[PDB]
Amino acid sequence: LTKQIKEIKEVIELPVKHPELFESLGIAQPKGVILYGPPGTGKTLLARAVAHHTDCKFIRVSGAELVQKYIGEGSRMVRELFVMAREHAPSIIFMDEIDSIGSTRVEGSGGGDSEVQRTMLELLNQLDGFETSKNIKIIMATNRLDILDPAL
Amino acid sequence: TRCKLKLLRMERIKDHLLLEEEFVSNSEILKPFEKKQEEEKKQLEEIRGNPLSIGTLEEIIDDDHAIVTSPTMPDYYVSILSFVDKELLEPGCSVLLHHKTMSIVGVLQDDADPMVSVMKMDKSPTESYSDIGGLESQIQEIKESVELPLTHPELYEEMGIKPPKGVILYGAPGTGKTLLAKAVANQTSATFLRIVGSELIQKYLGDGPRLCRQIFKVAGENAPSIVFIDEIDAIGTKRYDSNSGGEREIQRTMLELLNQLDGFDDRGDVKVIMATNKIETLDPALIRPGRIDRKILFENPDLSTKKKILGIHTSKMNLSEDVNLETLVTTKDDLSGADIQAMCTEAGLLALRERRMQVTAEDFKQAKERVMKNKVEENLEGLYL
Amino acid sequence: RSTDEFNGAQLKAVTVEAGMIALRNGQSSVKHEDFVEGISEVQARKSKSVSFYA
Amino acid sequence: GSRRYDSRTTIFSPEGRLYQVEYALESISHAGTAIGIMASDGIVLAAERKVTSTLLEQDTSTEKLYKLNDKIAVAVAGLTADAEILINTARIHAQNYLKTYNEDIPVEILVRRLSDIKQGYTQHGGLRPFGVSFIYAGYDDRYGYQLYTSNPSGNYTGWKAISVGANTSAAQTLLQMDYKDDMKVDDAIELALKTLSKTTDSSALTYDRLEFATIRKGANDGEVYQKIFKPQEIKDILVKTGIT
Amino acid sequence: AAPYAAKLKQTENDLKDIEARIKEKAGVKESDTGLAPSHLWDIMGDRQRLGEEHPLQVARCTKIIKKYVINLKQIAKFVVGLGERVSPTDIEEGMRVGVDRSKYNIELPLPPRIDPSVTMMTVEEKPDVTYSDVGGCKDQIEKLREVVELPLLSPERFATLGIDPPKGILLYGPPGTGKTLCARAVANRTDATFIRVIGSELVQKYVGEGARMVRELFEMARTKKACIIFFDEIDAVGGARFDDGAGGDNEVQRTMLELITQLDGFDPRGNIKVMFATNRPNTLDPALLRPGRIDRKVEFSLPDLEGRANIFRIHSKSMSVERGIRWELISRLCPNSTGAELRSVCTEAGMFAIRARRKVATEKDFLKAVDKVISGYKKFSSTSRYMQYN
Amino acid sequence: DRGVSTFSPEGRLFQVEYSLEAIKLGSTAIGIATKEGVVLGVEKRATSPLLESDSIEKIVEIDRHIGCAMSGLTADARSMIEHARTAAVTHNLYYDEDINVESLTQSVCDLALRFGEGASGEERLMSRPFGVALLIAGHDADDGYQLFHAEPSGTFYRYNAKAIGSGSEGAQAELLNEWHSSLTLKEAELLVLKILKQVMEEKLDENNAQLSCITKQDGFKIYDNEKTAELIKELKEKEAAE
Amino acid sequence: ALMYGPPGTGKTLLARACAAQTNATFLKLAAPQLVQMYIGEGAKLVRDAFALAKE
Amino acid sequence: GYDRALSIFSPDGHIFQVEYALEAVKRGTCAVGVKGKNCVVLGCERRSTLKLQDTRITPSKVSKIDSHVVLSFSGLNADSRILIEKARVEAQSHRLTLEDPVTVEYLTRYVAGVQQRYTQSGGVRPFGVSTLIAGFDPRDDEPKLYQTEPSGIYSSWSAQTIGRNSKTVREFLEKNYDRKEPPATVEECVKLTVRSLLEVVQTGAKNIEITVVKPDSDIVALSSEEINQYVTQIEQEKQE
Amino acid sequence: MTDRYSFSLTTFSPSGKLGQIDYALTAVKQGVTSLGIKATNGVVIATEKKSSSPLAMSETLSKVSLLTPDIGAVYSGMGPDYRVLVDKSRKVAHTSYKRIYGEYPPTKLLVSEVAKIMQEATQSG
Ligand SMILES: Nc1ncnc2c1ncn2[C@@H]1O[C@H](COP(=O)(O)OP(=O)(O)OP(=O)(O)O)[C@@H](O)[C@H]1O
Ligand SMILES: Nc1ncnc2c1ncn2[C@@H]1O[C@H](COP(=O)(O)OP(=O)(O)OP(=O)(O)O)[C@@H](O)[C@H]1O
Ligand SMILES: Nc1ncnc2c1ncn2[C@@H]1O[C@H](COP(=O)(O)OP(=O)(O)OP(=O)(O)O)[C@@H](O)[C@H]1O
Ligand SMILES: Nc1ncnc2c1ncn2[C@@H]1O[C@H](COP(=O)(O)OP(=O)(O)O)[C@@H](O)[C@H]1O
Ligand SMILES: [Mg+2]
Ligand SMILES: [Mg+2]
Ligand SMILES: [Mg+2]
Ligand SMILES: [Mg+2]
Repeated sequence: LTKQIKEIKEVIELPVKHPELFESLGIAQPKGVILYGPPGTGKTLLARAVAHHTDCKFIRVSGAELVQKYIGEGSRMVRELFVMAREHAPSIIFMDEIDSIGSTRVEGSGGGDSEVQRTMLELLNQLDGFETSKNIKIIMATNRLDILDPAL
Repeated sequence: TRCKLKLLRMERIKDHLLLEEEFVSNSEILKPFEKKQEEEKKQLEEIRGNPLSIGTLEEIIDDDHAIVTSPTMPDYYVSILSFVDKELLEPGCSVLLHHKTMSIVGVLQDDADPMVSVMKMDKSPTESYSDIGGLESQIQEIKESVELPLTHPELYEEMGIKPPKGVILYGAPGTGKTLLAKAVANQTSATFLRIVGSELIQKYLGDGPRLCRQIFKVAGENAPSIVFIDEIDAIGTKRYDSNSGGEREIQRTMLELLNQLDGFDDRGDVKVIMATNKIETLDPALIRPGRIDRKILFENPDLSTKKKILGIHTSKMNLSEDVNLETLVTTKDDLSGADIQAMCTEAGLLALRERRMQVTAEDFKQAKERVMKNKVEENLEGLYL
Repeated sequence: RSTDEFNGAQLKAVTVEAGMIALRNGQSSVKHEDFVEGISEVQARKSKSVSFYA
Repeated sequence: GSRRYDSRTTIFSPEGRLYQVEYALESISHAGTAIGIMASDGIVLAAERKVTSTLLEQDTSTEKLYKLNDKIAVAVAGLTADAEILINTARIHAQNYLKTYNEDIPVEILVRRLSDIKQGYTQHGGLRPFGVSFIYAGYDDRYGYQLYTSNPSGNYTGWKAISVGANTSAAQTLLQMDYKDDMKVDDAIELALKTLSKTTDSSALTYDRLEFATIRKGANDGEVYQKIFKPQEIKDILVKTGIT
Repeated sequence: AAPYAAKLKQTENDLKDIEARIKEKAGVKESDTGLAPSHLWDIMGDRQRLGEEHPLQVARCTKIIKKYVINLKQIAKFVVGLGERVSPTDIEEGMRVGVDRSKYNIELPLPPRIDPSVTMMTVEEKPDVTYSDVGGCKDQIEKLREVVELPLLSPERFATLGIDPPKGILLYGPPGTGKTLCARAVANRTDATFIRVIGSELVQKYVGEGARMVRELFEMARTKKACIIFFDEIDAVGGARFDDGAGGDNEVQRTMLELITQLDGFDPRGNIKVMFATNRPNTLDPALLRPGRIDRKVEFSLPDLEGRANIFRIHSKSMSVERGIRWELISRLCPNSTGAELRSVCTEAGMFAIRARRKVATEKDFLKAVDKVISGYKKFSSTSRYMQYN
Repeated sequence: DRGVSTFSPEGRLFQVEYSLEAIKLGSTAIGIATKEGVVLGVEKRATSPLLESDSIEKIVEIDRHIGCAMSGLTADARSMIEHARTAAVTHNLYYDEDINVESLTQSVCDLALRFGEGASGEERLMSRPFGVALLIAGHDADDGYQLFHAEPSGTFYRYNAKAIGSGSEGAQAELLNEWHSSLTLKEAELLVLKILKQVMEEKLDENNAQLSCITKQDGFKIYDNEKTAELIKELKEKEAAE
Repeated sequence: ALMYGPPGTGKTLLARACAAQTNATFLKLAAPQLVQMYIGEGAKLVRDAFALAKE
Repeated sequence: GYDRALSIFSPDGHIFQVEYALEAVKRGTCAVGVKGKNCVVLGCERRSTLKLQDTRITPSKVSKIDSHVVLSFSGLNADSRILIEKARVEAQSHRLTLEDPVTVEYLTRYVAGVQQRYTQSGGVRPFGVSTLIAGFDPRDDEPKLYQTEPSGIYSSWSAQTIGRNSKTVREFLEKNYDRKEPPATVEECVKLTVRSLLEVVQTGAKNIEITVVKPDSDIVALSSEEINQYVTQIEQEKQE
Repeated sequence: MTDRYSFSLTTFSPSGKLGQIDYALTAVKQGVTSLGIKATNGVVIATEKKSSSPLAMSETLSKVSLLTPDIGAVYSGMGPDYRVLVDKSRKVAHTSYKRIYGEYPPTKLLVSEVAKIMQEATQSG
């Protein structure tokens, strides 16, 4: 899949290694980049390959509380995930919001998985000098980007 | 260029000299200190020794006793003795006990928390007012109630009456509400707390009410303060099951939001700033004017305001004589300011794909076609109903 | 007679409510005119709204 | 009681939109693609089936092309069952005008009345809107060749080209480049296969996934001819533009 | 450009190099409370600190056996005995006592229950809202003075009649009239202990967690004489009697039933006056609004057109105003307006005096100001719906 | 959704409570009935200086001795004016005689009752509403000048004077002081304007006010816009003597 | 024996007066106490309100 | 069969569906009306701009009802077809029974009549259409302009605008059309109606359609050339 | 008595397609199998017979029927909706081709008559 490999090496690796290229042009640094498509196409396996050359810590976040033990839930964890990923920059936070858990939660609220990604997004867009120097990328993934809450 | 470097060298001749002078006078120049500082440090240290066992104060008795509870568990009825002030003793506080006979040898303990980390902000935004310029008079109502009674105590004593309180930001999206707030907290340089309204709903039940009573005790302490509740609309839909949301969780958040901002509590200075895009779901006990004074109404700007708005974003980009800045504005017919900002991020994304490093008249008229296709592909009306 | 569908807790709420009316005047004895007038002060009634069509 | 069970198709949203109607505009874009092209010298009406199986008797079927009367043919996009109702109701209305004026129905009229029917389902009576859109291709003395399209809302507009069904945006930009106002009938044929051979979701464009029909004024003595081509003449012009 | 690029690389290295060396040195540099009198305390406190006066491992009695049985809070049970000279009346059931650190023996009994501490931070210390602050001279403000203030200041007059004095009072109405503005006023003037509760503070996930709280708060108010227990915002934990059959209304209805069985009580309440500030009497429970516990109930009204002409005297006399502002004139122009909105015309004429550059707020800045706040804060009815009945 | 059918367990048809709000939203309408000439005056509430003042109609002729002023949505009223016009003329074919004023109110009130479910073939040609009031004013031999107040309830009372609309509360309290039994036509006409001035949003002018009476000889007659401008001018002289 | 009905009928008031007057040992219990937040402390409170009562 | 009540009263004294009606109008196209002293002018902007889209056979948004009445409509365009239909019907049944063409007053009531009467029956949603009605009274010279609501209310106006961005052009008209002095001639009025549209159309002459009705059944449309000419004129003057 | 399903029971999904049409096929997929092969000079149609017991003799029930003497028909899916559908078909074939052209309908035309029934069983409430 040769057309996909270049598209993400352009907008993820290049405003980190060479902030001079994107600063002359004027383009405000990329925020969210949505990875979509049918399951099994390698949505996650592509960001894994980008996290190895750039030397990102690939932190797959998921809604899993097995790893969390310090706060014990990720509903209110925002600052702590940033402060571990800012120490250990560069980083790719691979936010897989599921949003295919049926129409009980996904159509009743916009799911519980997007709730955690919208709190993330508003605080990481401005926090310290990291807002046009983010070393913690906001990589989102979903089944179809249409299914996500409209305000995302 | 030179302006910046003269001042930066001026503060690195201050920092260097002060550190050498202040290190030498703690390790060589001792005369107002000397004997009297060597006796006081020697008396307090010998008298309490070490290790010192940290405890937590459940309650005081005024005859100089306390009931402290170790965090391990075994309770103790300790004595208040020597080298202690009772001004800081009070519930919740951290005291030092002597590990044999536990007497409160003093209080100096305050141990930061990861629950007071998420609330408090470290930020200092890299934009200040007049990068929001346009909708000019909408930041000149938030400056009359946030900035102005701190800066001039004179004018609000001269007219008398109580000063304003708060504001609500609501209106069309793409009207800048989020950066408007990020600008009134950078100007004043008051202690800016910041919480999204979606963290107030958690899977845990009745944990809502404990979290926002916490938020306001931190805020009262650091006062004067500005609290951003960004997106208090979000409390209207976000829910994980029907009892972690529903009437139950939504009433718990109201009740809480009602006590913090006006109650018997007799709150100190918390200014509140809310970002929102739902006015017709809020408590009718807040848009009661006289909690919240002037509310701010925002709409899509008009064609001459959008000339001031496109001039802030286009100095960033490379500049040419070819560029037709005035004709992107004209054609747009009351279109928001979040699109104007999605068009100049799209001009350098087409520019990089070519590997041509000039932004000219051609790159901006191409980037407007991509911005008008996503919002127009999502308009599936086609033949107008 | 002058009460009906008063439960015993409203009626303790009538005899006390009468002897306030006696403390407002200043009287030291609560007469039979105040127990009648305390009945209208505690009925679990203040009428929802004067009728507009009934 | 029964009000709970009531869908309220009829009601307006807080957008003021008919949410029901928007859904219906969907069910068209699932169905196979049909393209309208106006030329000065004829009208090429061209649509590629949605069906595809290897057991389809292509010779026997029409399903995308119906004649209304001898001057007016429609191409169908949506559910075929729904369509079939409308298409008979059209045919009767055409004839009703012929008995009363001995003068074939002008193309504007016929379209306007179909459009009125559709609208009525979404005014009142809690019916579900038809899932259908037509391309109208028709000829009279008044205006010449005329093209129209009507959508399930009951609102019609004229055109110099248009596409309905899947990949509507894709089709529309290919035509924007290529159509010049002067084309003959034979060049118009060649632009129709060209626009259908890119958009097709199936890999090959085959003579048995296509339906082609013409309306030409090159029939002498000042008369118009329709003709729906056989599946064996569409095969001969598939090799003509080199698709095989 | 190039001459200045070599100066942007120094600005980056240099601002952080400085920054680390300065914060470690500064430290708290050995600042510990005590100061100048604690040196005379060092003579007294060194002979007592070595005594075993402390520690006394705090325990708690589980059974007086006519000797005494304590249960440590570590779980390990011991039989102890009298101290140096303690009376046998001190040792009571469920009381904490301190026992000798080594061989366990009661030295000094200690007051009861270590659950009070979430109930001592709810008590406020004389509010500053005074008693003339409240609008009008209504007869409704004197009813607050006839249920709470008057029978505790003089129990001589309610002893001659013979009546049980009314102990309850409910404050209810539309917002903006001050239900909490007159319950602060009465806490300043009566000089009786005021105990504010938030009724939505009780809720937790662990059921009957608000049962513990409600018990201990009720005892803490029983001990002090003359108190007032002001429950605000009891629409949560004070809902209708219902039974969904499927939800989690089962946690909610626990805290209400425990609120019911103490109010009436086995052992009646002992000089406790009851205030309820509710938004609505409409969802409130049928066992709380049933009249022996409410006694006399005064709904605080929307001020009339004379009640706003009165109120308008509190806010316009404190501003600097030219002489001759008839308080009737601005009260007419205004439609039917609370007193929380009639306070905001002063504040909007005060912010318009600053714009116009005036040292005086006049009768011109109040006529404009009315027009702006009546339009503005009238439009859009919050939700503009509500209902949820049928 | 509430039914039209359902009861509120207080005993009330939710819909009637909501109708009686719609009156109050609409524009002010005063009526003062005296023993010498009923005066009806309403506030037009011209919403832009572009819109022509006199196209707007809220004083409406039912016949040539029953005039009528309406408050609320003027649309709802279009149906109920027409029904009232027919019925009064029907009676004049059928008994060659003026319809009683009281009787006409009843027939309006009857149509008002209608808003029903529309069960079987039964004709209830409305399903909803009639959120408007009338000040039905008239003169007949049986009782002198009368004035009647219709509701959307299907409920009407006679009234010596009644205000309705936005400023109804204020106008009501001035009416209980000022109303009397000795008023003349000329004093009542000036008094209506004075109570209408207080609750008018805008300054009292004839480009947002319309006056009318019904007097025994004339019948119905709406006043000239020239006459009204003169009665405005005379109010301020008497007031500026004081 | 159970006592139920409308409020105000002195249910709680009578029961107390007649259970202390007849010198039958009257234990005071309120059901909201048997609800607990510990796991298995409510089952230990019922058996202990019973064990006292058998003696 | 279907008669389920859709005029559920709002407890706040409104009707949910009649608000929504007003909303759907705002979505759709714009159209402006101005009355001189001897002409009326109906201009409307056309989003029928789209290369390869006819305008000969596509129907314009200004419709002919009668010889001397003309209608323009904003809001749902499927719906417009009805109110045309009914009004045409009317126009003939008036000649038939009373003689004489429709008074412009009358036809206004009658269109207004139809829209009210869809809020009464349960089986039907309100028409989300507002209209401009214009014409000249039989054998007279009296300009008239009327506009109706999907409430059913109606009023004459000196000039009005309905559809999208009506606030811009109303605010423009307050300053630039005096209420005591109409534009004198037919060309001076037309120059004034163009100038009003060219605020929200963002130039172009191909977009906008301008029809004028004068007294004595003069229904005429201005063709592309004329439009361009006027636009250009306004260009030189404005520039200068 | 009073029908109060006057409104339609079928409506479009907020994702597009009618919900009940889609369901109705899944019910056809459960059914008995049957097949059809068109040959040059005849057609063959054939189905199996699924009973409850060997007590149920399935000879009496016919799953293959005649519409007209020349057009037969076979089905899968709901047994009872076949019983009536064939009746409706025979009856309206006769009232639209037996009176008005004598002869039994051509085979295309009869298919289309059946198709009108179906569409319409979805339009009416
Ligand atoms: N009136 C304006 N003046 C100057 N800049 C503006 C204006 N409006 C929008 N912008 C720019 O657009 C950017 C995107 O805006 P932001 O994300 O803060 O908008 P928003 O209205 O807060 O969006 P939302 O509707 O999602 O709450 C801003 O950060 C700001 O620079
Ligand atoms: N009667 C009054 N007289 C003077 N001022 C009043 C009165 N009522 C309210 N206010 C003013 O309005 C402010 C806010 O009102 P308050 O918060 O007491 O409303 P509330 O009655 O407690 O409503 P809720 O509890 O439902 O939100 C007060 O601090 C006071 O300045
Ligand atoms: N039958 C009665 N005779 C005399 N007094 C009564 C009677 N019923 C109630 N009362 C008075 O009402 C008071 C309150 O009654 P109490 O609260 O004990 O009754 P209850 O049925 O338990 O009501 P609830 O528990 O719902 O509050 C009693 O203390 C008593 O003074
Ligand atoms: N492009 C690919 N190259 C090699 N393996 C792939 C590719 N795409 C998917 N896979 C394989 O398919 C499986 C699914 O990959 P994953 O990235 O986890 O899926 P999803 O999109 O559902 O998150 C893996 O075992 C992976 O190795
Ligand atoms: Mg994955
Ligand atoms: Mg924002
Ligand atoms: Mg309060
Ligand atoms: Mg009891």
